[PDB]
Amino acid sequence: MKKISLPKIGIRPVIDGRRMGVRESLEEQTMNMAKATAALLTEKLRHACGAAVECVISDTCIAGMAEAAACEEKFSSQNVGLTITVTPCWCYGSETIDMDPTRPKAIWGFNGTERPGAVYLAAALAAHSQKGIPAFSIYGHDVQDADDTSIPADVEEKLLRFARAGLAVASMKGKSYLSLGGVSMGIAGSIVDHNFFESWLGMKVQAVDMTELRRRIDQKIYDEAELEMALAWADKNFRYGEDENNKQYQRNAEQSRAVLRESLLMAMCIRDMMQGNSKLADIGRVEESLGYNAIAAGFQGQRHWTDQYPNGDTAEAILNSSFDWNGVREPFVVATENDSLNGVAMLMGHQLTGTAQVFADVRTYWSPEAIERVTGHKLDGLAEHGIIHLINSGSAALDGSCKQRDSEGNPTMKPHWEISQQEADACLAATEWCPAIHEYFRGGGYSSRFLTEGGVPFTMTRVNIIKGLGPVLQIAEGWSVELPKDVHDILNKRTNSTWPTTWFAPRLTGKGPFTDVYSVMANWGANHGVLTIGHVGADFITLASMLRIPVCMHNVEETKVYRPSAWAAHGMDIEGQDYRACQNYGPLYKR
Amino acid sequence: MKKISLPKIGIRPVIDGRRMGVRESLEEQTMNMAKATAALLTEKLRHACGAAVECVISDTCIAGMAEAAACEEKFSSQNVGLTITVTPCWCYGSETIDMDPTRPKAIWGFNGTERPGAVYLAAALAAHSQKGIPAFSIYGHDVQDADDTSIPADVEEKLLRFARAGLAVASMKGKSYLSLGGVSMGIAGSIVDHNFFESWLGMKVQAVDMTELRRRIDQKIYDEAELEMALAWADKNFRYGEDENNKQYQRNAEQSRAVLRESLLMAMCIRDMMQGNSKLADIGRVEESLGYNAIAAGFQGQRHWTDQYPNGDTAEAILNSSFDWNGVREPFVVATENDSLNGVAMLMGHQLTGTAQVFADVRTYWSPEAIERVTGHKLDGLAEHGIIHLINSGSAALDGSCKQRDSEGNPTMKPHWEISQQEADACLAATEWCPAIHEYFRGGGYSSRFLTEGGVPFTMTRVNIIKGLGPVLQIAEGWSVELPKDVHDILNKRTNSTWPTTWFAPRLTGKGPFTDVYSVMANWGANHGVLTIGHVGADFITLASMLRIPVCMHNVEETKVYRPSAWAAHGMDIEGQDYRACQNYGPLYKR
Amino acid sequence: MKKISLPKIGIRPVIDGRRMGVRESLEEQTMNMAKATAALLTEKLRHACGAAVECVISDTCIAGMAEAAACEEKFSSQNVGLTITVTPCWCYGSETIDMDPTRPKAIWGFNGTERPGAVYLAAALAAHSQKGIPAFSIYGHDVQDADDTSIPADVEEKLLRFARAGLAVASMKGKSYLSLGGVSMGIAGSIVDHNFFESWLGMKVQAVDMTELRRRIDQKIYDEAELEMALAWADKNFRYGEDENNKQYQRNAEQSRAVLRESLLMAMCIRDMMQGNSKLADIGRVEESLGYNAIAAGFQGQRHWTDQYPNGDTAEAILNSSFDWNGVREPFVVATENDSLNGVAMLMGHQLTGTAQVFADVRTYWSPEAIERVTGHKLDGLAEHGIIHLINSGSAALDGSCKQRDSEGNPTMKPHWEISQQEADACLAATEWCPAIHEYFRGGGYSSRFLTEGGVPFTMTRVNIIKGLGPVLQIAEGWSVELPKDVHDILNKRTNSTWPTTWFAPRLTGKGPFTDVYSVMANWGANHGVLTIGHVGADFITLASMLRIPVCMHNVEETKVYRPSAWAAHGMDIEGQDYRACQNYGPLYKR
Ligand SMILES: C[C@H](O)[C@@H](O)[C@@H](O)[C@H](O)CO
Ligand SMILES: C[C@H](O)[C@@H](O)[C@@H](O)[C@H](O)CO
Ligand SMILES: C[C@H](O)[C@@H](O)[C@@H](O)[C@H](O)CO
Ligand SMILES: [Mn+2]
Ligand SMILES: [Mn+2]
Ligand SMILES: [Mn+2]
Repeated sequence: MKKISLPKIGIRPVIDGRRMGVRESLEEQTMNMAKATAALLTEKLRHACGAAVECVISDTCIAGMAEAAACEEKFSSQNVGLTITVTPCWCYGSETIDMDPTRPKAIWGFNGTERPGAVYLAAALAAHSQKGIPAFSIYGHDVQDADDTSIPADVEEKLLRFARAGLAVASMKGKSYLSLGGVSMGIAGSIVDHNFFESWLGMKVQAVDMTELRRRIDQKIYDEAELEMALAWADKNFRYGEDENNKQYQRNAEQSRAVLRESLLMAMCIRDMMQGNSKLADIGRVEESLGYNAIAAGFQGQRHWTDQYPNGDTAEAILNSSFDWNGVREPFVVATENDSLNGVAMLMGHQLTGTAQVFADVRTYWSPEAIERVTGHKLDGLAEHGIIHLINSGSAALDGSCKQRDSEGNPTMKPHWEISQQEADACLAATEWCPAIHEYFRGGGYSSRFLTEGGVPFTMTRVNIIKGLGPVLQIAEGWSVELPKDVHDILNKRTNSTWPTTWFAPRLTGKGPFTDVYSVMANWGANHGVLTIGHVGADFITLASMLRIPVCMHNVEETKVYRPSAWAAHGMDIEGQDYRACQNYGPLYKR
Repeated sequence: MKKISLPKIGIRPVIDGRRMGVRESLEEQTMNMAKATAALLTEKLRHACGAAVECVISDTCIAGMAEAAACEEKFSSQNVGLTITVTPCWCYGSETIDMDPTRPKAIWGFNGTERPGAVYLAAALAAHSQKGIPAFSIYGHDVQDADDTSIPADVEEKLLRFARAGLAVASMKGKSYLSLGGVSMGIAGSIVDHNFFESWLGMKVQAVDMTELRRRIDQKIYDEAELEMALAWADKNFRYGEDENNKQYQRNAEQSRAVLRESLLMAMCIRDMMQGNSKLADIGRVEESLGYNAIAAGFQGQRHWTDQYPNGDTAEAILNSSFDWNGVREPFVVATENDSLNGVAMLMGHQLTGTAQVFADVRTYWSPEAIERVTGHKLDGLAEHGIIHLINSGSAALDGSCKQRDSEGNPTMKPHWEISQQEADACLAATEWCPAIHEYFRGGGYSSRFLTEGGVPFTMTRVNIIKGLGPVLQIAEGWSVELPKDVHDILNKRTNSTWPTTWFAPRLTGKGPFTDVYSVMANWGANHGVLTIGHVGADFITLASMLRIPVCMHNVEETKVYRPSAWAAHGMDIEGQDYRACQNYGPLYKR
Repeated sequence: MKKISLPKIGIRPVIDGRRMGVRESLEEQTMNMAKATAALLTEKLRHACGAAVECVISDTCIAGMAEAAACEEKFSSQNVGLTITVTPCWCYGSETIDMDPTRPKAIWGFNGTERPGAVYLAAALAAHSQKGIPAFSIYGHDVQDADDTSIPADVEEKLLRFARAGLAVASMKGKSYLSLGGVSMGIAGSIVDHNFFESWLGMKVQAVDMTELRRRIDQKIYDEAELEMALAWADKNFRYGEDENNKQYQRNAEQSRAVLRESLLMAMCIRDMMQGNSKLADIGRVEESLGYNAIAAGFQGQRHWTDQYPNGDTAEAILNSSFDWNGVREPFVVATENDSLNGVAMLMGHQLTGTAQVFADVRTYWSPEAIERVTGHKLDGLAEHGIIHLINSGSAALDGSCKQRDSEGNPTMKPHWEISQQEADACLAATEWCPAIHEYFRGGGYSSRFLTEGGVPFTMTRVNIIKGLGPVLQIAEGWSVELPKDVHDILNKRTNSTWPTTWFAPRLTGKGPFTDVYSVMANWGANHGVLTIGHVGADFITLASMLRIPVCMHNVEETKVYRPSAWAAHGMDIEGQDYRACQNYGPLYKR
């Protein structure tokens, strides 16, 4: 009922089992290590929903099987989703490691001399790899004194990266993906793969035909009082763009209201379907009040719904935003055109950062030659080598305007718990609602148009399913760029002026698909992509290794790739070790 | 007889299915794109046999399954062996793609803004990869205006490279490889693998014992009128070399004329076996008149035939040349020593270029130190880093002399439809026929000795079968070099002066087998290679990807490798993605 | 009974089968090649046990299957473990190659022009790869005259590397690994994998509970005379160290003599268990006199034996050394803590070099910042980039002190047949025997403390078993460094002053795990490693390819990797070709 038993982090203090003074002289330091680790995690980490992260420590230090078993008994009743084993000394490898085959696991060995914790680390990892249960290694660079209790910056970074990814894995487990509708215009990702969700992500799929949304609307299976409040909020805050439809299709005020009204109801009903709504019990809809336990959803839309009813532009834009008529909240994950694979990339991004995700059509690659030819401007700066036009077909999280600001005053996208109502209103003020183009969307609709501020670091990702290989992940870190007004207008009126725009410039590496901007575009595996704030490729890489999804393309620095130590046994090559290891271990949950 | 149905190219114009003016406004531009594609292909391409290429266009634009089905019906009765789907707009991915699992497929999406054809391209490719039916991508670099009907250079290159390789694939399908004889001196490639031909190339294998050649000659199963003509031509044109059998094993008793007569008969009979000959019906040999429908053949020769009858040097040299007593014609593909794997490399080279192929023994690697020691000259130019001696054991297509000339006057090898009678005669004049060395070829024979002109770009290739892996392809682009007269003679007399020579220098890259000339030699997987005119490694790489044969070695620029888009999902590494993708998809026809 | 039929090298002179002059003119040169090869091998190689290597040559030259069969019959009764086929001419590929699927095979083709041996080489190799029985290629760089009988330096290097590795393979076949005890402190390598030994190495595993060692000691199942001699030798040569034990635990006089006496007995009994001892048969203990035919062993020790009896430090240090009370001898291979995987690395190293192997705990990585912080000295030279502290928990071959000297007077470790009594005594004089720390080793013991001289080239290796992948090899060439007297003391006192130390600096490459010293440590797959004298990575790589064990990490120059030619067919990439080939061929003996 909200806070539906969030996963916890289990900390396992391991120790030398022998006495005669040995174990007893190490007891305090070992538990301190465990307490220090828990303190750091609960302080620096938050679930994507906003809640604080809880850690569970073993009742005693673990020196053998009896103690390990006791710890396991404690953890399994506490819903721990990942573990971190810590130690400042030598311990008995296989008798003390966490044997659970599915939960993400890490081992931190104190780097000391009188305290040879790193020696255990190496021995424990060897046992993990020999037994087919990969684990992450956390080894600090510089030697620490036996009395030093601080956690080095390099160790802290790895602990946080491991836990952040680990939590993402644990949070998806058991949740549903709501497929509202089916295949949208033959888009591969909208042919929802039930097995992928179940085997790789540990999720379930709930399929619902779109006539169900029509039923909730027509039969008043919604909160009527909330509707009136949503309309008041729209009236007070919505800035409307110009209608670019052919004259015969332009709707008079009354009809335009009917579209706005229905559009807001769509947002309400979809949200209610995803997480349930107790108010529905008040109106005789107890079954419907339960929801589908969905942590992500997709709305087919075209062609069947949109050829007669308002499109999902408004609903998708609002639900994916960090706010609405009820104030700021955690953004939902709703994929347009029911593209579940983009939904998955969005889910991952959200679980890792707690921020709103931008759904985008990778529409055009603008070479510097093409820019010059159509606008006369000889482009420079981040856009010097080409630019990719990212515009979703009508919706995008309003947070995407990048009107929020960080400590230093820079444009950014932040976790909902750091967004002020002022920033929420600013994002709404930077958005214009434009009527949907009638020939494509016969039932009408309202698109969210904004222009993302330039100079913002972004990470573009996409998951694709390749028959005979399985799922693969693509990553491209880059920046949004700002084009001079005149140039932006030429390009914008030539493409789709009523849709949200983000001009993207990927960081080039000079090798492979990152030789130039054209290659990044040419090697993208679908027509959609997801934008997550910042340069979080390293996080996506760690998360993918936990799920055994090969990263077929990325521009992240080799030194920043952090995966279970077993990957290294599969080769020195960052790509080869990945394809070999993933094929070896396979999906986390089955087959 | 001849022109036995050549494969056609199917062009599929795909379009957005919705009306209200949308589809009707895109119809003309879409069909124009199809027509422009057909025009370009029929104009720039020719079948290796010289015939023009025919394209079949769908009767209507394809927007969904009903239309896709109608198109398929039309194509299947027209013998189309490869398709190219073209479009200037968004279309419904899985409802419009070519589902045929075996034919090569490509998609060309117009790179426009009001015309988002590339958006469809990316979506359709994603569906191809999700459904395990890989397709090639044709995406132009620069944005074009909606009214622009020209085909950019970069788009034209990809279209031609795809079509050229796809035609090669479609042309081999259904044809036979004629194994005349069996294993020649334990040479691996002469242990003909029937499964390889059937599963990978879609061909059949016809084995014929060599006693059948003896029968055709002894029982006069050939055109007597034609033999008279061949002899006349030989007498009139053959320049003879000095005999070298220590003034003992020579033919002063006129067995020389008998050998010549038999050698030409071998050429006639082998040819008749390959494609048939209606004249044989006139003399009662109707079964023999049919031929074996062979598109390539191998003649065992040693040891069993050559220990008593004239060797195959003359027949092989003539058959592989672009001319004979009947004028210029398409060269045949006849592998010496029945090395079917070299025959396959030759087949590929011929189907891709329409030119004669040079069969060669990779005989000696000459290091610059070795050259200086034996001749005194410190070599420079292309030969500066070492040189490889390529000499087949007595035969080579006379075109190999490089006496033909291109527009700019450079020495070259051309498709038979561009070879003039003058050029054919010039090639014959550059060749000297030398008597076979008795101790090796007891039945006698005549070798074709010529020296290939220096500075000509060549591509050396070889196909090998690795148990546990399957077939692999090796490519090495380089140039023929010209050695100063004093040097050539020292090396030539020291090796095999009566055999055709080609001094080869491979382009070095500094990495792998291409670190130095010695490594190129050391990593070649057999004692034979095939030389194809020009630097056509890129075409061989595209063709190999269509047949799923891994390229284990090559020196082609990374930017020039063009394969189905699915390959990228298997990795950014050019080699790793190949081995992984080939193992995934497997042979095209079975298992 | 000693000299238990050492494997022999078979030399196969191959030749053109045709008479009438050909074969007869080549007979003498071909056999000379065979004789020259045998002469070189027997002169430059020695079995690790000290014996000279014997070569068996075929009775006649091999030109076909009848002769090949005859040769095989002769070889199989002579215990040949590897073959080298030599030839100066063209021969009949598949009819002449060695078809044995398990023995290491090489082919040396003379690089001449009148003598086209290289042409046969390439053909034979192609047959080997097509038939799934990989073979090594020996092709010289520079062309030789037909009358030249010398073996070039580059050819010599490849012949020796192949033979040395091949002998190692043949020597392990059929021998046992003695597991004295079971798992030691949960260490993965001590959970002995019977299948690994049987399938990959072709060895057997003999398990013996440690109570058996207790029984031999208590029931006097050993040579009483010898013990008297061992004690005399110890009394006269052992230099003792400061007792670091807490005073209440310091044992003195009587007890100390008892610990020494038992420690030496452990060495004797373990040795007797490995190779048998006839003297035991004299005393009526016949079953025990046989031994277990063990070529390598591991002693569990902790926790169960050491919690009550003297530890294995002294036994392990003596047995792994090249000398003891009986003079210099071949060192034994005894793994501490029964770490069989380190035992295997030691076995390989010893079989390849014939020298003593150093067992080590990869204890600490000292970054330059860490060094500076704790000692004040800013470091340069080999130690400039960081250093790795290698210290085994109490024992190490005394040879490890590097008190032996080579021709040039440099510190080194030599094959026992080159070690003089003077050097043996020098190593013992550089060692101090220190009492074991009571809380860890309650039964007592004596550790061998010495400091390895700096500037000596070393090769650190490790074998690990990765579930789902199989065994993998790790290599890291580097040098031991010498730290200034003041710095060494700070670090040594801070760690474990009573244990043998080796400061190691790995050669950096700038790529992968060899970017910096930290990465070398962080990517080591266990807490143990083996040190072999010199830079023998190339030998380890060749040996591994013969056993199909992928090398997951190494810093050897790409030009020095020598593997069967079939590896190249699996790719140009040194790593990718390896994983692909190893997966293809699998273990040498089964499954
Ligand atoms: C309006 C078009 O149908 C639009 O919906 C498509 O371009 C859509 O983005 C497919 O991804
Ligand atoms: C004359 C020799 O037998 C010659 O035929 C061989 O070298 C042949 O080239 C094998 O490839
Ligand atoms: C004394 C310790 O138990 C010591 O034996 C361990 O560090 C051992 O080296 C494990 O590898
Ligand atoms: Mn879209
Ligand atoms: Mn040949
Ligand atoms: Mn140890």
